Amino acid sequence: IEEGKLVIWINGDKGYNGLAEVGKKFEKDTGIKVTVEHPDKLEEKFPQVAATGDGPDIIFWAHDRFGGYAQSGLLAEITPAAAFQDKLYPFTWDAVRYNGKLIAYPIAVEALSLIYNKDLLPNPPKTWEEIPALDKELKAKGKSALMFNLQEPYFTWPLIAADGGYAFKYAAGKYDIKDVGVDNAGAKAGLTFLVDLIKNKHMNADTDYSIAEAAFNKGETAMTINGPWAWSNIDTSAVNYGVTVLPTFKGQPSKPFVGVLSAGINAASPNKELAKEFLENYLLTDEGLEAVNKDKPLGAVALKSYEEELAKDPRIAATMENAQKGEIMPNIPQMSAFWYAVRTAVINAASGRQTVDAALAAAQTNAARAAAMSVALASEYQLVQNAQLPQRWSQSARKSLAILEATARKEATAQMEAAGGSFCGQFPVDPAFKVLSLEYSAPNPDIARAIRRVDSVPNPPLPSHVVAIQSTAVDADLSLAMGVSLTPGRHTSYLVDARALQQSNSAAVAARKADGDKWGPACDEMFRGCRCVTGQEVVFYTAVKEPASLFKPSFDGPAFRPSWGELSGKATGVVACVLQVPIGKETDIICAEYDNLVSKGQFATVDRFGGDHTVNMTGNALIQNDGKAISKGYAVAHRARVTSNVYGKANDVSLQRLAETVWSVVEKRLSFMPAYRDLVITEQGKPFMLGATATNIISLTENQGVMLHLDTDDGVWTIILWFHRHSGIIAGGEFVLPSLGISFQPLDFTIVVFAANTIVHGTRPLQTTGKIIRWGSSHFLRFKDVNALAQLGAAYGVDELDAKQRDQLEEVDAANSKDGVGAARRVASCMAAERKAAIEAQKAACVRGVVMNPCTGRMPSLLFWQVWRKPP
DNA sequence: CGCGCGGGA
DNA sequence: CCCGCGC
Ligand SMILES: [Fe+2]
Repeated sequence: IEEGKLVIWINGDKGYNGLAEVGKKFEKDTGIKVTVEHPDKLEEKFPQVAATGDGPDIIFWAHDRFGGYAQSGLLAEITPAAAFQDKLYPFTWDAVRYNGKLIAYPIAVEALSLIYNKDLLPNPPKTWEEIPALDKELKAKGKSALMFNLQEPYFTWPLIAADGGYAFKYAAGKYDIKDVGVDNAGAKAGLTFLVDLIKNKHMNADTDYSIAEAAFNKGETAMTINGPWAWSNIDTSAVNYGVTVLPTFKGQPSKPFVGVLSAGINAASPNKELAKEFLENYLLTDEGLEAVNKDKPLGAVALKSYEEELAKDPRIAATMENAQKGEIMPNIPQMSAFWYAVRTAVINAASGRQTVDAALAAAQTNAARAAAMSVALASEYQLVQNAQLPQRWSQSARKSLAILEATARKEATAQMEAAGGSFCGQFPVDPAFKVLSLEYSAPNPDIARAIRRVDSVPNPPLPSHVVAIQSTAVDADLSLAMGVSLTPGRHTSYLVDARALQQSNSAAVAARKADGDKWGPACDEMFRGCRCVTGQEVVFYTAVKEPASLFKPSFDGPAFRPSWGELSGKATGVVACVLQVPIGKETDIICAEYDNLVSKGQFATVDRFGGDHTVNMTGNALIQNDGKAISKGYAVAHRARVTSNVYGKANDVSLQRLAETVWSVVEKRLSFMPAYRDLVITEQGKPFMLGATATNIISLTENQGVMLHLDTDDGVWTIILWFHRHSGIIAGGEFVLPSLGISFQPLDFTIVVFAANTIVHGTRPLQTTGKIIRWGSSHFLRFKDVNALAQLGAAYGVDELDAKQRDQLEEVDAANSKDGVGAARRVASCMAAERKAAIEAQKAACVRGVVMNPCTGRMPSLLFWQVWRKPP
């Protein structure tokens, strides 16, 4: 975020061009440019980007999300003067309070109202109880009294709450998540009246949003229930309509939920006081809200002076009236427990699957249980973020290891002189040069061997934020504290400043976007500054300074005393390691499994990043797109377990060996890897990993470049390997880590292990001469699949998934033989809906395959941070 | 292999 | 919209 500027995020369905005019008027008076953007998935994108000290200066969203944001410290406490607070309705300030602190400015107010057809019904009923009689007369005329969305509890809640239902009890400025108000007498009476309407055929259990909107907008029903977002569509229709206060129930007002569109200030913003004056003196004025409202209407508004103007529209007045009779939507993440439980209960009470009593009793206990587990998971997550490696570090152990490392450096130097140079396999290694292209030979049917540097340039120097560690003492410090044990005397360790690492990450993404999501001239310019480490074994540690960010070390953790004073007040984590695997039995096994899975047709071909490149995938996916998928694997894997006439599990044995052999090679150098696996894979997720690894998906590419990118929904560390087939020369195709300032050509069997959702990376396009093929493959954790599979396991039994898969393949085929392609798709669609409903139930019970950040919905940015402190 | 159909969202 | 699937 740039100081001296203001960037605003607001959803695309709002008047952003009108807001831009307020910023343009702001830029005139003070010289501060205001940029309004409307990113997609704004509710998801803001907590992900704000948690890293980045993102907008101001966020516009429904107030209910902002308590979640405040729990994570993403929002600044706003400080309106008492005079300014008087300009806005009191209840709107209540909607933007967390922990007794104001955390946002209210802007607009929305709630459900009663919408009625003036020709069908000149005087709409003041009470719910009149509606059955009124419906009887309208039925005689070929109409109905009322249709509205019964599928979503947002729409049915006003009736359920009228006589006493509530979500979470509010007291002393806090929501008590132990106190859910779904099971009291008022809620029961509300839901009962609703189902009595259905039972007496006044309403249909099937009516959803689309059916009710189409019915009201065509003149078929006299009333609906909807919010101000629905008025535009009625305004194109022929219906003469009004908007009024919801009916009462037992003489009590219906209590719709109230959503307050609010502007909050990013905690990481350097422009807090500028954002405050823009919001107070420019937006929250009559002129300000007008400019927005003219673009797209705000509805009702929190600013009293402008709301008195808007309320001349009876639809606005009704909106604010129902809002003031309503229930401010609770601003805590545990509302998700509430929504799922009440949605289920209303659907079951309406269909007859449960009585009202049974439906609400289960919703009460299930929402409270789910809300509780949500808290337990959120506190458990802080423990995994702050967890420490088994302690092997000590001053005594540091020194012993330094001496061993120092001995090995002399051995390596001796056999370097004896041999005439440095080699990785048969490839001559010279750090003075950058390997722009290189030759491979294939003398026998084993893997092709890197033999000769062809094109080169002088090797660029390390960027300023990356420094090679010279000291065996420092090397031993980091090796013991970080769980890294590279080839003694034949590796280089680097320290990378965390702040500069983050900036360089941003510069790299900027370049890729400026190039048109491709390796173009901006990416090439970065590449020309990358230092080649081809043939080397290296590890990069990032050092985070103690806040006197992308990375979240716990500076309350145990501290070691570094040999190097410059580590003091810093925490280190492992962001990347490059290994060179000597060819032998393990590379034989790995290469053979890739060949077996290719020959047997077990790779699913897919395209990534649009059409950036082609990737083949295998492993324990769950492609929910495939309606009949109900077990681990791509569709080819599901089929092979049934159609094989030899051994149904053969490919699962092949995949486990493939994952475990790669894992084993890596674990020998990187002892933190099994600790990471043990820390983040749940008991419920373990059966859906490939063997005893943190890998569930394996990719495979063939002579493919990949644009620079961050992965997002993968694990904390990713493994990538390469191996070659046939002879030839490869130009380009480097793996590039531009935020670390390095790149390399893969040789006989190079592996990189790195933090793929945190370190930008990609692969340059290549040109080949001869038959040479460079095979690349990622082993990674794609946590969506393991979560959905862990959820399916809890619903049906882990071992029952193969039987379900078998049956579902069998009856999709039967439909295709009997009634053709269209019937088969109908059966698969029914299977998907059954599957979906099973997954949601288990997801609602907090069944999980991996531990995840509740705020970001992603895995931690790093693990196993070690704090260093050198007191004098 | 291309393009439709599809789920989740 | 997208490191699927099938005619
Ligand atoms: Fe990647």
